[PDB]
Amino acid sequence: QVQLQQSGPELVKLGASVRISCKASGYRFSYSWMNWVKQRPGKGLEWIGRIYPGDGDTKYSGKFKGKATLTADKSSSTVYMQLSSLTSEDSAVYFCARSAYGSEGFAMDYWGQGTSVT
Amino acid sequence: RETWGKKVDFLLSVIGYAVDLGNVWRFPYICYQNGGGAFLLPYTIMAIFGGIPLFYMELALGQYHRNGCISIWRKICPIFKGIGYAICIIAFYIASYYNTIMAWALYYLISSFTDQLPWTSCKNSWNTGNCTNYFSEDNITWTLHSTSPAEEFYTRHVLQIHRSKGLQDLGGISWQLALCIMLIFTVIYFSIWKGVKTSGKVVWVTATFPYIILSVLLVRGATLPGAWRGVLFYLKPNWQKLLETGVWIDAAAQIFFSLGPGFGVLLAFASYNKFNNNCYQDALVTSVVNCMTSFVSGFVIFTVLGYMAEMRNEDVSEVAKDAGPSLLFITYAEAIANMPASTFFAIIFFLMLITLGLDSTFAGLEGVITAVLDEFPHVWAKRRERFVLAVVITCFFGSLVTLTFGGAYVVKLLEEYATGPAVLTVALIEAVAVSWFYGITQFCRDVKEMLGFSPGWFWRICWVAISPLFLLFIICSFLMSPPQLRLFQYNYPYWSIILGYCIGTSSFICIPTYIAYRLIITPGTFKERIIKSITPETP
Amino acid sequence: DIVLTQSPASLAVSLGQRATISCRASESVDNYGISFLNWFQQKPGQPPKLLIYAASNQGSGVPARFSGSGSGTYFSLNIHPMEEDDTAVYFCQQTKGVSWTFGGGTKVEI
Ligand SMILES: *[C@@H]1O[C@H](CO)[C@@H](O[C@@H]2O[C@H](CO)[C@@H](O)[C@H](O)[C@H]2NC(C)=O)[C@H](O)[C@H]1NC(C)=O
Ligand SMILES: CCCCCCCCCCCCCCCC
Ligand SMILES: CCCCCCCCCCCC
Ligand SMILES: CCCCCCCCCCCC
Ligand SMILES: CCCCCCCCCCCC
Ligand SMILES: CCCCCCCCCC
Ligand SMILES: CCCCCCC
Ligand SMILES: CCCCCCC
Ligand SMILES: CCCCCCC
Ligand SMILES: CCCCCCC
Ligand SMILES: CCCCCCC
Ligand SMILES: CCCCCCC
Ligand SMILES: CCCCC
Repeated sequence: QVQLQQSGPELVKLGASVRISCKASGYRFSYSWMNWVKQRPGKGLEWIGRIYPGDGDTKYSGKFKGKATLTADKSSSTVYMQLSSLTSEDSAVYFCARSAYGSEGFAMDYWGQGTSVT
Repeated sequence: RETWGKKVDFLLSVIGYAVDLGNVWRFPYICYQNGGGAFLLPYTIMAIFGGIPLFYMELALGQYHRNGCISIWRKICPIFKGIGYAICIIAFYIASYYNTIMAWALYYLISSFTDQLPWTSCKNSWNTGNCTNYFSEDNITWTLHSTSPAEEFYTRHVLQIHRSKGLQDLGGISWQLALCIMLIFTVIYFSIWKGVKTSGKVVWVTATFPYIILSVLLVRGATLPGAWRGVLFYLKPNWQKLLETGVWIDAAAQIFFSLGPGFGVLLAFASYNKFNNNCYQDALVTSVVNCMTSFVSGFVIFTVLGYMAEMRNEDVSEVAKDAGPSLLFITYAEAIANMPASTFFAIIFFLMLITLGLDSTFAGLEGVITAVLDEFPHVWAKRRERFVLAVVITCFFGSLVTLTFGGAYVVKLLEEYATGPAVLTVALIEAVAVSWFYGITQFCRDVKEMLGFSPGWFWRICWVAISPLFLLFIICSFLMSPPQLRLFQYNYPYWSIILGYCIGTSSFICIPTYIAYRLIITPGTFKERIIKSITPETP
Repeated sequence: DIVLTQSPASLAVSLGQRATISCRASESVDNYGISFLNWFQQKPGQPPKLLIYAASNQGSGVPARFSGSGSGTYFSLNIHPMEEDDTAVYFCQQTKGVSWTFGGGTKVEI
């Protein structure tokens, strides 16, 4: 079993920045990807970006290349995502989709409870 | 004769363009497959016994008779003419399975264009499972069923062995490698369009790279920790693996692949623009410099193998035990992946490897493009465009089974059955013919009157008993002991041995075919037939 | 950015009936024999869990009721033994190159 926890509820502030803590435990930390999906309340889903713990690669979708950054830390085995210029329609939840170990390329059920911002 | 200056100058003026895949790629793989150290002494003794005499004999024949690799037998033996067809078939097989290494190397060169090295990127970039990037940067011991990132790259990108479950079921065709081999064939076609190269300019610009890149790779491997374990394993006599191991077959194959004889290439390179120009010395210095470059390549491979074994805390002869041609690429990737300017050195090494393989394979087709000119000078000597294109198309259509997903399943088979018994028996037939059918004293008189200095007494005793008996013993040891091929977690079935024996027979059965075809042409009794056929016709 | 949208929009709940979901991937081709496609299941008030990966194998801790097939462009989903407890929304995700993007999603309601 691999535990995975996230931060708590936060408030949306116009033009400010927030930090979402996401620490993994019970598995190889700096060996697989760590996705960051967005789920709007009631609406569909969308992708933001991905970062490999170890400063290897840092990819993005294209709609959040500058509005969302990704930071890894192999010491405490935590992954942060510092937002920027929060808007009114950005009030949603974010997960920590741990990618598979390679060839398969899936999320092995280790989805956090999600941090809601309002 | 020691530190006089002339010798070191002659060696420095020869080390530039005296390196081929037979001594930088074929020698390390064979030496590490049969165990390092225990192969150097058999290799060098088989060389000094039967590789230099045959080389000198082929050079003398090509320099005296002034004929092609097939038309030279019209003055030697009218019956032993099928050896030319055997040489042509062997060269076709080579150019079929030898260009796949160039295809893989050029694909590596293309993939090395990215500033980020794909070798050290197995973190699900495209797809890679069960890999360990950090060797010592994580302080974690090596776990069971773990493969290096470069090994996973070579096993999943350039040679997708996961698509084919085995040799019995080969997958489709890789377009990314098909286009690579097509570009390689387009390049090789635009270089033999004329067919003359004796004082060219490209030789210098392709020879100036190795003299520096080999030295920089050697010092990089020397300044790498853990290399002391690999050097000791490379200089181990290991007398226990020499008595009754039957390893001399691989040594002889490596010798005949690196030196040149046995493929019909010395005759073509000797029957043009040369006559009585410092004989009995050029062949010796070429063999010496080839052996020196081979030893340098073996050392630069083993100094990296030592580091690879020390970083895993396991035996040196176990890291790559079920590995075929993957020994060179993985080693070079792991060696270049620890350099400051790693991408530039990698692209330079890949480009020089491509140009070296091209300059090496230019000699393979050179002995077949000129073989039909001296045999059919009335139909093929006037076109010069309808034959090279035909042989290129035939090679492309014959090198397609080695381009499937089961690449190493075919290259490994043709690496011990297409040149193992075939080249050996061809060299044996040639040697025994030149010895008994033509006459040792006759050839000695010819070389004495064309050179002005009779060869030594040691050379005369070689071609009569040394080479033929050793080659016969090697052939008997091969026939009375079928090899056992084994790739990564794979065992070849029983029909693989039959397929290899059939492959190693079609390239030799043509000689008895021509023998039976020659006697049925001339009339008369068998005695008169052999009497009139053994003696050569009027020139 | 290889976009991928599902063709259906909504279906009905019925015990023991066939219902397939297709994913439009016309601008996509199989890379190395493994179909880089995934299937998720998101219940109201629950994070989405893995349902089927690679369009051929079964997910972790998923019953044998779900099964998928297909290769290349079109992919289907066999949910023949469907009950009321499977009234969730399923998505479609492709993972070829740097193009990871989810789909629209399909719901079921009688
Ligand atoms: C890396 O790990 C994987 C699984 O985590 C290994 O895959 C399996 O290997 C065992 C034996 O080692 C086989 O019995 C299984 O059938 C394999 N799984 C599948 C799906 O085929 C793999 O061997 C390990 N080593 C590598 C990839 O080099
Ligand atoms: C790989 C090492 C090659 C070394 C080659 C040395 C050749 C020495 C030839 C000596 C021939 C002596 C003939 C004496 C005749 C009376
Ligand atoms: C994406 C650009 C690929 C360019 C490939 C160039 C290959 C040059 C090979 C030269 C061989 C001598
Ligand atoms: C992307 C992998 C390398 C692709 C190289 C294509 C080269 C095409 C050459 C066509 C010659 C006719
Ligand atoms: C001792 C093993 C003998 C194997 C013989 C295989 C068949 C050789 C002749 C093939 C003719 C095409
Ligand atoms: C650690 C021992 C290194 C020995 C290097 C020898 C190089 C010989 C070049 C001819
Ligand atoms: C089962 C197919 C074997 C093909 C061998 C080609 C050399
Ligand atoms: C044809 C020019 C070759 C220069 C060295 C390339 C590696
Ligand atoms: C000019 C076309 C030659 C085709 C040869 C096929 C063997
Ligand atoms: C698709 C055919 C590839 C070559 C098969 C040779 C037996
Ligand atoms: C044209 C070639 C004649 C000899 C064929 C031997 C197989
Ligand atoms: C090898 C030739 C066999 C037949 C000989 C007939 C004289
Ligand atoms: C037997 C081969 C002749 C040249 C094509």
